[PDB]
Amino acid sequence: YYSTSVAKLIEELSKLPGIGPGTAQRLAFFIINMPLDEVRSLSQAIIEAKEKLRYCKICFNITDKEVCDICSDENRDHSTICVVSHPMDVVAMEKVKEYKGVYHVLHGVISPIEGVGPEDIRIKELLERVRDGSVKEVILATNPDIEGEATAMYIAKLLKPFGVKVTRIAHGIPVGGDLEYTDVVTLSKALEGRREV
Amino acid sequence: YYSTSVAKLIEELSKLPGIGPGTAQRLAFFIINMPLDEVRSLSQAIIEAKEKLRYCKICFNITDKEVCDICSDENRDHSTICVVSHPMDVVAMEKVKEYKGVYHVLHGVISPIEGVGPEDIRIKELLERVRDGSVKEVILATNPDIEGEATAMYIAKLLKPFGVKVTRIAHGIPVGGDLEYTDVVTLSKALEGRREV
Ligand SMILES: [Zn+2]
Ligand SMILES: [Zn+2]
Repeated sequence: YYSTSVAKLIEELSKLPGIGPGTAQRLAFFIINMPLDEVRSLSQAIIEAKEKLRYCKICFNITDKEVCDICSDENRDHSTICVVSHPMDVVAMEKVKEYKGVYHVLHGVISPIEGVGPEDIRIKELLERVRDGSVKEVILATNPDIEGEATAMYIAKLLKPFGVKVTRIAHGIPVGGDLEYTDVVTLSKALEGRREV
Repeated sequence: YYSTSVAKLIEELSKLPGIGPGTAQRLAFFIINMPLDEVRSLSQAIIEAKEKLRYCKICFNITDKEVCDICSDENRDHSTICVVSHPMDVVAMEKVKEYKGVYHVLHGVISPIEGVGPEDIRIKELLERVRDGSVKEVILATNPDIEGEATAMYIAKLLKPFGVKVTRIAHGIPVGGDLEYTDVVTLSKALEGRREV
């Protein structure tokens, strides 16, 4: 079949997302052909990322320290909080280079097979950050999904009673998109949200 | 090479957009194999569409009559005009099923190799429709292009001095899009345009 070990690697690698049995092989071999120092590194890396991983006690983003890097920054507005459902969403948001607020990851909002060793949702703490802080606005940056919606709504409900300006990220036509082509839904929301001048 | 006629058809067909030399052949043969009545139809069709074509004297959309079907409808708000740069944009807009205004195609806004037998731009008439009508709003439904912009702007300028509410179609994240994935620009506009609650 396959050298019992090489067999093994293929299995591990295949368990990965988007990594199919074919591309699995190609990689097993590259790896195996790689230089033992290079190989070690790929290996330390994979394991140390798992144990070291931790979740900011302030915003619940992924990070390696007790409190995340954004949070403990100082050069950033801790009075605008950008709400988000999944930690990658921050890395998306964060390549914007023109946002200066902090964030809040609601976790178990996306709870597919969640609670993986104890992954639970964080709405309560979002409130207490607002209920007990001095927050100006709360930007909901969640999916135009029918799932991204209803979060945006719900949460706008829990926050409305406070003094905060709750706002949602804009839905419509992507920069460099063509309405000639766009989805009707899309372009249908694109209508609903037309803004003066 | 190719039966001189079959040769010919391939040439004509290839002149078409997105129709490449290979797919050209496949079609030539299907066609040629098609039933002479079916073939005639494809043929009448192609030519009659060209001559019959005409441009609504009211909104400058493509149509076969002297004035377009929307325009002469009655069941539609002729006081909301949806501005657009290219007649397909209307067919996009029009599958929305929740717009009840009329439109205006600015033509030579998209003037690539325009003036094809006399295709010229229609901004002036957009004004006179407003300057001499009773129009409530003017929805600019143009591309998040850097080209779609500047139209939206310019035209909002020409109309501002009137009483009209000028509004632009919304830019951001497509319905069923994922900001985890979206373009930075996109998602960067998606920020700029955040709307309360
Ligand atoms: Zn943090
Ligand atoms: Zn018309």
